[PDB]
Amino acid sequence: DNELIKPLQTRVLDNRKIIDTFAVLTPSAVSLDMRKLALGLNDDSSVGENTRLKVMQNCFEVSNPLHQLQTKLTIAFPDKSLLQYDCGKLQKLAILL
Amino acid sequence: LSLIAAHSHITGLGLDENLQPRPTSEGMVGQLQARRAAGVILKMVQNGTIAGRAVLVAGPPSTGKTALAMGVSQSLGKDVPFTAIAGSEIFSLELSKTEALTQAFRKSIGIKIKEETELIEGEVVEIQIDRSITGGHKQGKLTIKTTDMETIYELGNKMIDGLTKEKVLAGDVISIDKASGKITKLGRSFARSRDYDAMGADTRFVQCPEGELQKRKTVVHTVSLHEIDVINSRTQGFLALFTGDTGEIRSEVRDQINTKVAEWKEEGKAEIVPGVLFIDEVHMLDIECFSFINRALEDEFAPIVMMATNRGVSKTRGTNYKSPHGLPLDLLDRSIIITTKSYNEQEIKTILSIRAQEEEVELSSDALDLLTKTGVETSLRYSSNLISVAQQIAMKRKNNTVEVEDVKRAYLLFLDSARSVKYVQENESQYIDDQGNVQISIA
Amino acid sequence: SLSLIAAHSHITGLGLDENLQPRPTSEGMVGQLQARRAAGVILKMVQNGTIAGRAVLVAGPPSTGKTALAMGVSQSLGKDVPFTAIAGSEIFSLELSKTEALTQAFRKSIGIKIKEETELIEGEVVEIQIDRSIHKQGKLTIKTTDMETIYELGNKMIDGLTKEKVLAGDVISIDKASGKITKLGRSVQCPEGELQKRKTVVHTVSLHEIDVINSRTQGFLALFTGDTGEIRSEVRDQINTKVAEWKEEGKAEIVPGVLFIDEVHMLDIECFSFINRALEDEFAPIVMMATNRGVSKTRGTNYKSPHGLPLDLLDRSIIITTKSYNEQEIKTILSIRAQEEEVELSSDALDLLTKTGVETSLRYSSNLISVAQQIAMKRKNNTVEVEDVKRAYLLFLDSARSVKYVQENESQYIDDQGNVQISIAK
Amino acid sequence: VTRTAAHTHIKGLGLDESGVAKRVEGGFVGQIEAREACGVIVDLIKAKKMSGRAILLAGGPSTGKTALALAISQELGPKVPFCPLVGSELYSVEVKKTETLMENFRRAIGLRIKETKEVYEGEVTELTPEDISHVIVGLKSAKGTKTLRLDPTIYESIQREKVSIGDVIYIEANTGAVKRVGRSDAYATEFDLETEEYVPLPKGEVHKKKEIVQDVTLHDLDVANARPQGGQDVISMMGQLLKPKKTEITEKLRQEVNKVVAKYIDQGVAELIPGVLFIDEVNMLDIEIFTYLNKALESNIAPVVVLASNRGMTTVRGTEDVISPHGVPPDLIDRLLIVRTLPYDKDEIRTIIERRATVERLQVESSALDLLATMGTETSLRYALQLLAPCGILAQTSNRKEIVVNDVNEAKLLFLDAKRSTKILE
Amino acid sequence: TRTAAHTHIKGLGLDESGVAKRVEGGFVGQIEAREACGVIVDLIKAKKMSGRAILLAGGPSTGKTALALAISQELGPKVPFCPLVGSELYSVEVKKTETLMENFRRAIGLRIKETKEVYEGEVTELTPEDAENPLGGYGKTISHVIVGLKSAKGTKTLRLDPTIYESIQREKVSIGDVIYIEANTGAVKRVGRSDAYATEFDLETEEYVPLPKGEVHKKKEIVQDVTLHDLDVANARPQGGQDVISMMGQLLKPKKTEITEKLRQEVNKVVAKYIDQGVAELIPGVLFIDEVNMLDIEIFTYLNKALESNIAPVVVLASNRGMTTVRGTEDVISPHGVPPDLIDRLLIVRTLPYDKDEIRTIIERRATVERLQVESSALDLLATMGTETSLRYALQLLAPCGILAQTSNRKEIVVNDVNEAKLLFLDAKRSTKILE
Amino acid sequence: ITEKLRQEVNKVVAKYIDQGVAELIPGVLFIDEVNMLDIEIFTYLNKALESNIAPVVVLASNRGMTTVRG
Ligand SMILES: Nc1ncnc2c1ncn2[C@@H]1O[C@H](COP(=O)(O)OP(=O)(O)O)[C@@H](O)[C@H]1O
Ligand SMILES: Nc1ncnc2c1ncn2[C@@H]1O[C@H](COP(=O)(O)OP(=O)(O)O)[C@@H](O)[C@H]1O
Ligand SMILES: Nc1ncnc2c1ncn2[C@@H]1O[C@H](COP(=O)(O)OP(=O)(O)O)[C@@H](O)[C@H]1O
Ligand SMILES: Nc1ncnc2c1ncn2[C@@H]1O[C@H](COP(=O)(O)OP(=O)(O)O)[C@@H](O)[C@H]1O
Ligand SMILES: [Mg+2]
Ligand SMILES: [Mg+2]
Ligand SMILES: [Mg+2]
Ligand SMILES: [Mg+2]
Repeated sequence: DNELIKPLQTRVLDNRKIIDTFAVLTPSAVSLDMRKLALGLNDDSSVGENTRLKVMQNCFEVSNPLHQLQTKLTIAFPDKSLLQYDCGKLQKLAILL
Repeated sequence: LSLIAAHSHITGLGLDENLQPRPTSEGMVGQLQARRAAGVILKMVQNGTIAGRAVLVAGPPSTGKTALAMGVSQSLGKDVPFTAIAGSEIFSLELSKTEALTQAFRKSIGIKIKEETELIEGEVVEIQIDRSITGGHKQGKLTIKTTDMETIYELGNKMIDGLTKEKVLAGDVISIDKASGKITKLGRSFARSRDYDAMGADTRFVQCPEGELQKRKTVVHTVSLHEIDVINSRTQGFLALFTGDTGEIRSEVRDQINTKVAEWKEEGKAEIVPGVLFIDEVHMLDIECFSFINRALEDEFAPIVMMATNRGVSKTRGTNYKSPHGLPLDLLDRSIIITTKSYNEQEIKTILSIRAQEEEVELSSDALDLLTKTGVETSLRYSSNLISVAQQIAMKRKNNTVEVEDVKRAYLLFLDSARSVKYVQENESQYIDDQGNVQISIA
Repeated sequence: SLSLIAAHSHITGLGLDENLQPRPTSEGMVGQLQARRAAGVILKMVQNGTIAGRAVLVAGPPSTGKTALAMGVSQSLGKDVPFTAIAGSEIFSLELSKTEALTQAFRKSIGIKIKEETELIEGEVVEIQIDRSIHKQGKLTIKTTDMETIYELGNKMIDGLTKEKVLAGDVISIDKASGKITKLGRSVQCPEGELQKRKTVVHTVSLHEIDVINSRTQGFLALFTGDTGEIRSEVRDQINTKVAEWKEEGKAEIVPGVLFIDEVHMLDIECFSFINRALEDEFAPIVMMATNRGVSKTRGTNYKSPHGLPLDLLDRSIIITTKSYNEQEIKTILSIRAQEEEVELSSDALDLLTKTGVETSLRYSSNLISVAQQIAMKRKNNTVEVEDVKRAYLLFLDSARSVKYVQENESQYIDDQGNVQISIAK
Repeated sequence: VTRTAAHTHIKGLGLDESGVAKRVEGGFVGQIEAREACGVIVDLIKAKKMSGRAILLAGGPSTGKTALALAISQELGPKVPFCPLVGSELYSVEVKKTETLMENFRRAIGLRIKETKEVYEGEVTELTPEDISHVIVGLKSAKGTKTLRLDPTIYESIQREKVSIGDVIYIEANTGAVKRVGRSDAYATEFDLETEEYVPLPKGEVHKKKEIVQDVTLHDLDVANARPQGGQDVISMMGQLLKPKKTEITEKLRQEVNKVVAKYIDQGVAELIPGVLFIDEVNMLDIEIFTYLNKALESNIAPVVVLASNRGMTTVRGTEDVISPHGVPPDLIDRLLIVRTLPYDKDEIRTIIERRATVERLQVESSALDLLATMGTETSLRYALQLLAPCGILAQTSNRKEIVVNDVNEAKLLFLDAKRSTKILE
Repeated sequence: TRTAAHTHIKGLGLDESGVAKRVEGGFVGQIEAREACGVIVDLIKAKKMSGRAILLAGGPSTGKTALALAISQELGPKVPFCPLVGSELYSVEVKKTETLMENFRRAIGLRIKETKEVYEGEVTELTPEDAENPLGGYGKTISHVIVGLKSAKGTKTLRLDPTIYESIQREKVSIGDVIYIEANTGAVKRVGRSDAYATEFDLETEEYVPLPKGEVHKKKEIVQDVTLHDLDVANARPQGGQDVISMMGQLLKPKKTEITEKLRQEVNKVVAKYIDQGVAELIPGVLFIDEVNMLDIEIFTYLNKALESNIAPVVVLASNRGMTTVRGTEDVISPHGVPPDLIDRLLIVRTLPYDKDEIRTIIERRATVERLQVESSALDLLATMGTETSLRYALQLLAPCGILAQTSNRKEIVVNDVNEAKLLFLDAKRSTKILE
Repeated sequence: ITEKLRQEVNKVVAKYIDQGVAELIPGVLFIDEVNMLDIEIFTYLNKALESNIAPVVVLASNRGMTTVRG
């Protein structure tokens, strides 16, 4: 059952290549303060200082396997294949070679 | 993993090089005009140039239209997506009907990206791993051999961690991927020196690899457009690829994805392989769905849609008027209709023989004639179902062949639609009517 | 609030005098003398604030300025006073109950002004010393137009200024009570007086906003996201009693406003049933209702009604009726519309447009003005001539001509039974 | 090589400078009056002055409404936003129809802005924490070296990105995003066998600054201000996985976004690009959608929405007794300008078939093309249009390039029309 | 002040023997209805019976809501009174039955009293002590802490548990800060810095607070009124917990959920226990359902079942229609739109229409409470108008007449003002005629 | 549950069956009062009975000539 049953975490972990290859789009517009304002962890929030710091520490210590999706959807960094593709002449050279 | 299903006997359309349907081949029988039309549509799909055509399969029940679709799918083969859905699946609760239809359409467009990978493949000579106690530094080196060469490699931290996780042992034959870093144990070279456990679990020896130790191989990634949409829709969309609950993805994402895929195709990075979407019992669909279908076919990244319907003229759902095939004339004008005719007796007899061959049921000649006569009288599906019951009855009789008496017993025990209707009409008092009256007592 | 040109942009007011007698053409509004008089009476009633829970209906033919009247009332009422104009189709939501939506709509139009006096220092900046523990020793100097003086910081002020990383020679605002620090650009600008000023800031909020603020842990996000959910009734009762106590204390004042439902003919009988009671209670605003249909079957009911509304609501409402415009009123309204759209029409063109609007619709000619202007632009002409208006008439159709075209060729269109003659032959 | 769709041959309106339309330009045949009206509408849109203008393309089936819409989209260009829709799309399940309609409205209004991107890119040389504490990291580039102080969020990103000393990293200052681009080339020989990917040391200086132009819509800003959308922190993950479904954006958020956009335009950093919204199958819209669409057309910030309809004297969906010219209630009809589109005669059908064959790279004999044209005249143009691909497939099966009469007759015998199927059913 | 429709109603206007004066408490007429309302108010004040139901039946604009609000005013602010309308029951988060149950319980008030002891003042000393022997405890081995508090009446030196010291450390309290310790729970609150040290630093962000009045250790008995639904909500959605999971749940919207019968059973048990000890007392209130005609058949059936509970307020119903089909049913014509089985459980209080004199007196009172002066002739014209079309029309038309009179700078409304108001605003019958 | 997950489960089950460790048991699905199903459910049964992997469905009905639901 350890192979017949594969949870969502191991499925995210094992399919790294597809996630790397196909995550292309990035958000059109973002506002950075909404990340902390949504959870109430801002400096002038109604949440207490000690509780806020405790939540921040727990978030720092917790582990997330979906980080790769976040970093791929944050910046559309092109890979080493583009130097083959950015220049059509290099493409023709590749095929001819 | 499969069982003998209603269409498990058909392996394609069975056509010649000139699209002339053979009288019977690849399991399909007769229906020559419809099979020729299906072959023309098949060639159009395999060409990959014509986009967004709609084709409608019409005609009486049991006239093989779903078998025709299954043959079309078998002719398409692998590497060409084929999404068979029913009209009942569209009406969902978590997605708008147009959203569900969009997800269905995007499941029908396939993208193939080919990549070249460098692969190390070897027999392990020895492996060494020097890790410091109460320290994070670890040192290791690997020796890996091929039939014509042997080489040593000194191992990095991540390579050491991966090899330690895989528990590589010198009597393993293993491949090392320099990019991914995954280690797959292909087999064993010799025994485990006869330690006192795991004595003889490695008997299945494998031959040493041959050739260059580091060789380049190509890997093809086949992914549907809908999967790409779900991946790029949100951060949690990858989980939604298996869990579902993708939500109503925003249209701007779809527009950006379309533009990006168009650029990828024009760049040669990716190859687009459009497929065929098949809808069953389309008349179940709402007029809102057909309205969306009218525009959806016009899109350039749309597959070729084939629709099965048989209800004839009937009241279109959502309206109070009957329509020629249960579909509005808006969709009917833009669709090409392929028709299916009733079967002759001989076509039925050969279908029955083919089904008995597929089910591994040996029917006698007289039994085959009786089953064919029953099928001609009432229905092809009824005789098809009777075949297996007759086989089971024969097995109960301890005989290796199915005789006429087994078919007679199957007919006697199990009823057809007409016989049940007649018995109901004679005994209407024993069943609950539409007015909610029935006699339970016998006195 | 930068935006393009709409069909109501010209309405800058309701055009009343001191004696509430409307002038023939002022603030964008032409004619409609009795309608504007009634609208002004309602406006004065709202400004007085001593009358609550009154519903006014605007009545008479469609396209007769009922929305234009309501907009004139909103603009003449000015800012610093709520005026909520919501369509009846916005009430029906899949996340908020219709009664809850109507309650929120009523409360959104009742404003409360609360004054907060904050001690904030506004100054131009001079050099800052921060030192390590000898908890922390630090000094800052602020310059203004007539002073330059040193403040000695404490732990939290030092922490805040380190977090902000304020530079020198620029401009900084620090609040003594809140502790917020607001950065400003370099001295164009300069401090204008004392280093520490005592100025009150007034905050305009509605009862709904207070309800949402106290609704959750971080409920103030719901004021923008819209996922408020059905608030508990005890929460609203608490808000009501605390607002009453504040008003008694004199630390907050209430500004009643106007609620406008533009398309009342879409709410069902349940909405009317709730509305009947919502008007009666205190803190209920004044509701403006507009309807164009004479006698129809009320949504949610199987019977007709004198205005699309149940008689119980009609007993509770006063109805303002609008006459249809005459040819002169049409002419001058078209003149105002053309002037607003920056179109130079000729006299004969103006007469033709007037007759066209009188024959078919004022809206049709209003939309034809821009089409004619663009048509003339293709001919590189400044003034709009008659031939431009005739070409605009020919190229773009009104309702009646399109109806005639469809009626004479009903075979090529889809009918109610779903039949059509696609074949051009036979 | 290339794929073909219903409107692959439609490249534009083909109108001259004066605005008159040639008989055959831009792939269009006939329909000159509608093309001229559409050109006038294109000029109206390009003026970027009016808002909320609506027109109706009224005609029978297979008459060129979608073709005209796509031609307008092509002629305007990729800069402007043109959004086609069916009314069926509005019937969402997560949010009410009003929210979807308003979202589509603001999605059709474009904004073009100028933004400066601050970019750092380096190989890593030191990693010191300021003690959740700030981190101190050293970076070098081909031109030199630099040491940076990063906020705790960036520290968490770097820790969760498995960055080592000697790794090459990319930091975008605006978003605070850290991406590990790979391992430096200088350590290529550090081992013989590891999963490292080696990248060369970045060229130039460590800090770079460039000015880009990016196109956004009002809906994109609304979504940005409503929910978190990116980030590499676990806080961002939790913030965005909470409340996943769409919400009913409030009018207040839209007002604030409008104020921000006005400020940006006033500062000159942004420019507005009003666009078009196209709705097809408008008859699918219920009475509620039309009722709210009445309100949106009067809005001061709305795109030039165009409507296509092809039903006559049909009852309005939802209603039971409203007979309307095109399923559109008279309230919305007065807000529209109706553009009539007329059926096609035999010669234009033949020319269209010829051009379609030329576009799809087919060769048709003159007699075969005449037969196809006359059978399209007999039954339907679209029937002839979809038969072209099967005819081309049939010709290839005969090892013959050009289409002959036999292929057309065979295609007719194989595939039937709707009328023929209806006859077969009878 | 704002003038609502029922502002002039100040009370039921009854005698000590139950007789109602002709004009008292803002009421005009409705003698029998007022007497019945007085009997019902006496029944409510008795606080003995559960599940009794009465129905205020009459035509539109007769005084059903007026009687309901008069009952609410007469009962006083110590008796629960939940107003409602029939349409609000149709929720989208939970079944209408659950919303009826929730609102139905809201009208059962409970008055619970609790004595609390609090230590408050300004900290003067804080000297943590360790155990006398290092072997006494584990790790830090921190013993009691000594804190010195200052108040307006003197100072006191307290000896605190190490848990209270941990609370002090959590709240970040330094010398001079005004604090607040609850011996009931051991909770420490940091009020702020003393106003004595306000000018210690010339620029600092600190919430300076005055020195607490009274003694340092003040014991007070706290009395609060809490509904049963409040306890149900507290159990269903507790606000406790400081975990990340707790915070994530806190950020979530408070959607209504179908609170199970088991939770109510447990609440009833605990409330019975505390009432048995005498600490708390139960106060059955009144639930008001206006426009009972709009309820569905399911809501009516659940009302039938709710009245059989052991704890149940007196539901008062209003209906303005007769012989009307019940919503959600095809064929059942019922007396007041109320199913016959529910009518059998009700007591109908008939209210009768008014004559010209009652309308005249009502207009007088309404003009008086509106701070408007009306001429006798104009008042007779208004009364004739009201008896011609409707009373509510005149009662609302008083305000435009006053505004018009003010625009002419007249102290009182003149007949010409009433005529001009008539011209400006039409009525339902006149609108129907003009639309024909 | 998306079709991808179902196909993946089928594939892994097929792999482990081919390895010889697992055996497949079809089973029986009895749906009492089949009259209660709607017409959409009936149409999906029409499609689902053709599925390559499906159990044996036993249906019961106590009704006579009545209109099919939906
Ligand atoms: N021409 C044919 N050749 C082979 N098998 C057929 C043919 N027509 C029908 N069948 C088989 O008969 C059965 C009924 O056909 P089916 O496709 O279900 O008809 P329909 O699509 O009208 O429901 C299926 O098992 C199908 O595979
Ligand atoms: N009295 C008026 N003066 C100027 N413009 C008017 C007047 N009445 C109506 N309009 C204009 O004519 C159009 C129709 O008015 P509108 O309020 O939309 O009609 P209705 O509310 O009756 O549908 C709008 O563009 C409006 O600005
Ligand atoms: N005037 C025309 N010239 C060229 N092709 C046309 C013309 N009208 C229609 N077509 C072609 O036939 C199709 C049917 O037109 P369409 O716009 O869908 O009609 P409608 O929208 O009125 O139903 C179009 O997609 C286009 O490919
Ligand atoms: N007995 C009364 N004495 C004085 N004023 C009354 C009396 N009854 C009703 N009113 C006034 O007339 C109005 C009509 O009563 P109300 O309860 O609103 O009628 P409805 O039956 O429509 O709810 C009340 O709002 C109140 O202002
Ligand atoms: Mg079939
Ligand atoms: Mg209007
Ligand atoms: Mg079309
Ligand atoms: Mg009333």
